[PDB]
Amino acid sequence: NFPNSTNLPRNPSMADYEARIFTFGTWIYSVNKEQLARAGFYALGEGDKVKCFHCGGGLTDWKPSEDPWEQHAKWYPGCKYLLEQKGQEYINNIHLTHSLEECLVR
Ligand SMILES: C[C@H]([NH3+])C(=O)Nc1cccc(N)n1
Ligand SMILES: [Zn+2]
Repeated sequence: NFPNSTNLPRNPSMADYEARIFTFGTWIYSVNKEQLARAGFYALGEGDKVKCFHCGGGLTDWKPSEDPWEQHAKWYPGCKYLLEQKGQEYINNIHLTHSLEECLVR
């Protein structure tokens, strides 16, 4: 499934922060649910799997140190919600950062 790069959300029923929050229920996982919901994510109810309401990009297997906005930018860099909320520049920073990580341990 291709990532949505238009300015229109793939899932408008999940456009509201409050709607996204409800999807998690009791959350046992390593990354905080309010932080996930703030970065556009809602829970699928499949382990720690979340999906962005806008781009539809899915993410599983979250580690405790990992930041929702950073992962959002890393895997779904065409997301227009990400662009609106964080700005190109934050986005490029993240990309430069992860590319330089994926070079200094090699
Ligand atoms: C959040 C985790 N570190 C991660 O990168 N997860 C990921 C990446 C790409 C696809 C899917 N499903 N999950
Ligand atoms: Zn997105």
